[PDB]
Amino acid sequence: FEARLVQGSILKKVLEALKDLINEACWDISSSGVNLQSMDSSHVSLVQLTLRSEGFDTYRCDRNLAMGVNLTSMSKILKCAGNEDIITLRAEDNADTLALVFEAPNQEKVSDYEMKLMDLDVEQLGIPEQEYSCVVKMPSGEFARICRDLSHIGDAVVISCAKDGVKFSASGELGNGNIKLSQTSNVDKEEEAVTIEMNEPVQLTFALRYLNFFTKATPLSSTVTLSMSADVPLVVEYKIADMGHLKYYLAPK
Amino acid sequence: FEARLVQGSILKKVLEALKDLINEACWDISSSGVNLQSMDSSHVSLVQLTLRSEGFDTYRCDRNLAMGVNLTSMSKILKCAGNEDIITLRAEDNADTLALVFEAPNQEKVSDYEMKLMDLDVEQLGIPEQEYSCVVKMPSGEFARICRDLSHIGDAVVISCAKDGVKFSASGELGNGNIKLSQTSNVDKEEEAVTIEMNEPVQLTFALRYLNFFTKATPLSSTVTLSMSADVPLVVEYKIADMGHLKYYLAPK
Amino acid sequence: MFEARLVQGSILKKVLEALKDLINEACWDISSSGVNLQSMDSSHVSLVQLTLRSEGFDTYRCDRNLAMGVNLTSMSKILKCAGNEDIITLRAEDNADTLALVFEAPNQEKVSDYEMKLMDLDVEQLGIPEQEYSCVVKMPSGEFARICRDLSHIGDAVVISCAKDGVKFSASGELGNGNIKLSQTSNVDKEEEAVTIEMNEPVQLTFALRYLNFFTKATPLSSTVTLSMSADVPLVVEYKIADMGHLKYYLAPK
Amino acid sequence: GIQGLAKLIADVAPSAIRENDIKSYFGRKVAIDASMSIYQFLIAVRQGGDVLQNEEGETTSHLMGMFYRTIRMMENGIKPVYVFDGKPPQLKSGELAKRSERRAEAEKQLQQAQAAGAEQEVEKFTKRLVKVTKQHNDECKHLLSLMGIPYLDAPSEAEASCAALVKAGKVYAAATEDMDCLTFGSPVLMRHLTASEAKKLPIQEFHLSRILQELGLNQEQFVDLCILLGSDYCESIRGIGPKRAVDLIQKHKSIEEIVRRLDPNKYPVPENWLHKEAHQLFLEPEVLDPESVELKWSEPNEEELIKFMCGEKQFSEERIRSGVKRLSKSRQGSTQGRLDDFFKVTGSLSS
DNA sequence: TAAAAAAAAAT
DNA sequence: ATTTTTTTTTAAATATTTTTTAAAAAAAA
DNA sequence: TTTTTTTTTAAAAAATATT
Repeated sequence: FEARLVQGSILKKVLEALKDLINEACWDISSSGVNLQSMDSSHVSLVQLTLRSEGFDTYRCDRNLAMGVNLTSMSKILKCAGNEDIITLRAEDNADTLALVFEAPNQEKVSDYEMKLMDLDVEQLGIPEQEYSCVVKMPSGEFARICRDLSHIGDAVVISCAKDGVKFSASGELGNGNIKLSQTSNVDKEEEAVTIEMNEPVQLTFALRYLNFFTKATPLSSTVTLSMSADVPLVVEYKIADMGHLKYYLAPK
Repeated sequence: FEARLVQGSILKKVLEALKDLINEACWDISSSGVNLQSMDSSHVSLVQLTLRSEGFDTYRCDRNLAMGVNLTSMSKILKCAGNEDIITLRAEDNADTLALVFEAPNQEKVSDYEMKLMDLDVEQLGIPEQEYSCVVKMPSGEFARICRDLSHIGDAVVISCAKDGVKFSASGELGNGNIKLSQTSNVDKEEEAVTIEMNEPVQLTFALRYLNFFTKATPLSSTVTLSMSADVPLVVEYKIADMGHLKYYLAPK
Repeated sequence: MFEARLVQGSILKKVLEALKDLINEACWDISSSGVNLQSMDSSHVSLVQLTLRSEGFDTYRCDRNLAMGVNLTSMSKILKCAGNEDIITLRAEDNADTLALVFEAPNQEKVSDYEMKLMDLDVEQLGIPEQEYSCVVKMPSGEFARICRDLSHIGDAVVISCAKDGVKFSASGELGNGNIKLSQTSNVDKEEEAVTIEMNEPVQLTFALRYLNFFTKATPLSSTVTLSMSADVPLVVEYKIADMGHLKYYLAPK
Repeated sequence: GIQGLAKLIADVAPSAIRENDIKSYFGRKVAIDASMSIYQFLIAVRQGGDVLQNEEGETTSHLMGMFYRTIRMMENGIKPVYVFDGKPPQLKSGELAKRSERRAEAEKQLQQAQAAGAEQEVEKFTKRLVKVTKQHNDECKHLLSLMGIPYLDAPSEAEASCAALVKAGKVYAAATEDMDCLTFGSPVLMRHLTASEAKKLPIQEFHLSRILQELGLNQEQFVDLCILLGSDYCESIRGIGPKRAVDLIQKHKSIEEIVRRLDPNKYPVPENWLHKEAHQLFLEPEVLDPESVELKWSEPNEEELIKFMCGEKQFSEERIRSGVKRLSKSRQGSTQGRLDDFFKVTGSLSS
């Protein structure tokens, strides 16, 4: 296993996003790329992390090995890398240690980091065939702002899909809080563009603690691809440009 | 009631000023303007807020309501607002709801925030108007710097006014601070604009922990107006630019 | 009798921000040749050798030798009452029980006199032999602070090895292992970035990391850490204070 | 137990008591009296006044307390030599007669107070009825054998053995609440070496060499000074306390110059006042040889200690397992070298 | 084995 | 009025845990 | 680059089990 990554800040932001919600995760390393369907420390939210081999520089893998690592210790090791450090993963065939080489951008400061591993394995749950009813491609800084706003009111956000826009209704001890979005006139690609598709009406109640954990993937991708239906869990998707996606699943309340 | 600010950063800075010492406040609005004369939980210092109706972009009030607002929670609702939102305060004349509508001027996010307001019949303590001895007008960043300087010394500042300038001084078990400013008569209008309005030598003892909560109001104005005399409480005036003023009252020790 | 006007007193603020996390009480060995502070840690592991010479002070007129016992967290709280442009003027009176610190702003509108209290201390002054070191490594200070801050997450002890290719900051702990290698470079256009290693023999030593993280608070002074090593002589972590002298941090190995 | 010695050094030489925390000792071998710790953990560790009665009928309070004291004392790198108490000489028989009549008074007052129902005074006067036994020290030395910390048995007194262990250079210091170790001969004495210690009552590192330099006297005259303070071996002159004994020792060096220039109608010499044998017992006590003994900090057996404390001392499995894991990670790492080994002191600095 | 505090001749 | 000593009495942890004061460190203005 | 802020750990509080 040798997975070189020139944009190692992508992997650092993945570990910053996943350090507060999953403590111990299995890393289903396939030949197609880095894959993860781990689940949180509670029994509420599912995380489907996919890092394909196209965005990696040189990806080599021989067998479908699953590494149960500690995501807090791995995030503390990913904090040792810089924001422009080239990160080369390395796993031995027999030794259960994950070697991380944070090469410098000028290739001066070579930073070899060997990580101990545990042996925690969990059952695998895949994508249960979502119809993708309401797909809200909206900016991730705005979704982080919306969840950080409505976490200060209560633990219940009410999201309603419509043609003219999307609502974010929250109520609690402080009072009523609604946040309404709209479309965008000019065709802009990533930022300031809330694009919503519409098949059937939906109105669901979500927790703000797990959504506040979900909004820590804001520096990964600029666009949150929300996806939900009636009695279908909310898919907060974090499609990275060079490889894969980070899917956050949340059952309604 | 329908009060609209074209720049709601003034209202957000007012609530970040007043959330630290006033916990519960009464917003005695009128047709002439928005007023507040509330006094803190330590019952030692009076806060006078004057928000004129000319500074509001769209002001409308006819009943002259007397709502009582939980101030830390409504400062959290201003923390939900952005720094450039066109904030529309609203209150129906039959219900005890303080509606807040935050509208970005370019971005399409329109967010509505209602509130529950408790009943507050708290009496007013109207200060008289009198000529003050030292009506020193100094920069707000300078006064915040001086209060955060002398707050490391102790919980007591003696403030002396003379012909040369204002002289802040603190004494404690760690040392002895003595910050002496100067009268500035420059024409180039630099960052320091310390003007003396010198009438009579005064020297009064004020608490510095309290004055740290007083100078939490720093980004409202570039300059403050410490108007004071020998026996009356210190008046710290935060002249908002053509919008109103925030007067702060502190009895001497 | 002692007056030390320092126009560039931002680096004096950086010195006393570096000192407060490691030692709390110290004595300034103030002489006419300069201002010195050779004070040792309370755990008796690490020494701070300070030298502010009289050439860097723009008005130095100190007559006789004066030793001033001072609480350095209190002295740093006094020096946190000045900005990054003020002329910090050290002033001591006759039979000096107070240290008068005048923080004159350079626009001549704010003069902040801080006469701050002292204490009676009997601190020892160790004898440092002036002898050459085996591995003299001259790295950037921000990169060294980065290295110590990353390796403090894994374990409490780096195992630093000098070699032919360059210095290696090996460290291990309950999170696994970490090796940071630094090749000697000379092709960069900046002389601050050029990691210069003066090799005599390859030497491997183990140093604690709480003291190294205490040492790397001196990194706002200049971007030059002169790591000096031998077989069992303590590590010198030397910071060039700008045109006064050094902040030589000593550290006994494991 | 020298009355008014620590207060004398505190108000005469605050520079000699190098006051520090438990963080300030890395790898320093410290020879500790066991019996002081055993009484501290039979008195301070209480079940409401029941001294941790286990399910078999023994007393597990002291093993609990000094076990966790020893685990947190390897967490700070201090290497303990738990020197156990010895058979006391004939000179301490009067002090044990005083202790026996104090225990008799405490037993009579405990039987008076248990009828009255004042349960706090019942707890106090059963805390004053703590007696060391052979089985307490035997099971404590069994615990030392099980957890790998070396121990010594004194022939006469533990303070003399600790002081000759410092005097031979085998250990760095003695950790006694007793102040006899400055007169049995130890140059460096720490006090208040406890586990739970951040800022509440930290370590008073007394220095015998510093106080002999600053008062200007040798060991024999300091021994005589602590005779006139009043030790637990022979009595003192009535009417002479700290300051009068300091002044008369500094004006009159030998004990004969103390004795013969004294009127009996104001400062009497007491009957059978054996200053010479107490002087010889502070200079040359019955001490086991510190060069002959060996101090080795072996690796403890983990699960055998767990089944010992959970089979017949009634502890928790995870608690003893966490303690042995804490000592195992304490002994795993390299020792932290000091700076005074490499650099030599030229001179101190004044204020 | 320690100390504080108060009573009480020494000061 | 101290100065000094000697009588009574009062005492002698530890850890885990939750809940707090204080000091930082990113992540933005 | 430095602010202030917001947040997250590393010291004391403060009893309760420790048994």
